[PDB]
This record gives sequence, C-alpha cells and structure tokens, in this order.
Amino acid sequence: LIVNVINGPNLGRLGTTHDELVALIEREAAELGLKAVVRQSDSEAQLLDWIHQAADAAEPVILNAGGLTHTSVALRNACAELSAPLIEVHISNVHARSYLSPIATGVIVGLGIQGYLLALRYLAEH
Amino acid sequence: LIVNVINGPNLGRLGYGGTTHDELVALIEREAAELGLKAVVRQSDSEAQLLDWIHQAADAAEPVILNAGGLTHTSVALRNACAELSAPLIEVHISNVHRRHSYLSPIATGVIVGLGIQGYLLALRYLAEH
Repeated sequence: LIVNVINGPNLGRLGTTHDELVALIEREAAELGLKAVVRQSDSEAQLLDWIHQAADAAEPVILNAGGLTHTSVALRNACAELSAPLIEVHISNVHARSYLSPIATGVIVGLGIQGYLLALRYLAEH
Repeated sequence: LIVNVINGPNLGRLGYGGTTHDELVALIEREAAELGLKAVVRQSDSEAQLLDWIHQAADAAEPVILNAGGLTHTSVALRNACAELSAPLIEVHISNVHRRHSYLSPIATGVIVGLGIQGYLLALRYLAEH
C-alpha cells in the first residue's frame, strides 16, 4: 500500500519542477492504488533515516541518489536492511558516462521521470 | 506504431520468468494492443539472425526492446548493430544482472533489470507515451 519515493543530493535543484514530479508521482500512485510519500534531501543522514524507517516498517522504496549513487557504502548498508522491494531509478543514463544495484531488487535508467511511474506499476502489480 | 521486441540466446529455454516463452510472447502482444502498438516479439540463438533483426529495425526506424542473453555482455557486433538505431532502444533483463557490464547500456536509451517479465511491459509503456 505505502511506497517511499526517496530522492537525494542534487535533486532538490532539478524539464520538471519541485514539485511537478511529486504531483506527477503522487496522483499516478493514487491512480495505481498506493500512497507515495515523496521525499527529497541533500544529506546522507536524512537519507539514511528514511531507509531505516522503510526497513523498520517493511515498506517498498523507490530510490534515486545523485552524487551518493557511486560513492556511498552507508547507503548500500541501509538498503541491505530493506525487507520490502527496492527499485533504483535514474533519470539520466549513467551507463554512457553503482553501489546499490546489487542490493536493489531491480533498476530503471534513462526513461526520464516516467521511470518513477513505471517502478510504481511494478510494485502495485506485485 | 510498431515495436520490435527481440530475445537473445537461451531465452526460449525459459523453464527466470517462471513464465515460459510461448506464454511470454502472447502476453507482450496481449499488453501491446491495449497500449496501441504491434509487438513483433521474436527470438533466436543465432547472433547473425539477431543482428539482422537489429538492421531491420534500424532501416525501418522502429523502437526496439532488446533482451540479449550472454551476447549482451560479450558481443561488440551487437553494440555496432545497436549503434545504428535511431528510434529508442530499451534494454530489458528479467533478472537483476547487477555480468555487471553490458555493451548495450551505454547506447541504449534506457534499461530495466530485475523486474521479471514485467520489464517488457514497462518498456512498452515508455514507448507508448514517448
């Protein structure tokens, strides 16, 4: 039922606005039949807290981090504790140019912001 | 209009998806219709055959949803072949491959790994609205 869409460093900046996407994500979540706490931050500590909560709750996560994607063992460790599904999403294509991918259930890269809404659809059907 | 969905070596020997190929091939076509597309769902172990299908889609300017098998990691040919694609190419794997390096991913528009046979349908769904 409850899904956590967590976003990281250099995503508060982010062709969409803060909060086009949250609104895009939230209603689509609704249309699918879920609730998407959409959360953003620029610090790992804030980030890690939300991951532990999801693990403590067993509530699915949609994670995108920018700068802590390919640098953070801490973020990998917390994500290892996640009981319920973890879908890594990326808007840009990182492969032309990750820590979590061996701990993520699945990954989506390079499909814009619709990556988020596709991840949802998986979780819902699953 | 037309979406080419191609499958590489060993993918007809499913039985990964839980679901078999024949089942898979119908479902994709099934879910393609409701999105408003004609899923031309193919497979072969022949690398030559695959590459042809890549050329076909390149000449036609059609989007591809590619799931190579073991060629996805090993084959230069397949990247040159994919490097010809003008319209989108979505790379799809049923398992989560993170095999951690894939030739196609740096020239694929996007990738979907570890979401089962549903990656195909999520890939279709990006093409519909893009």
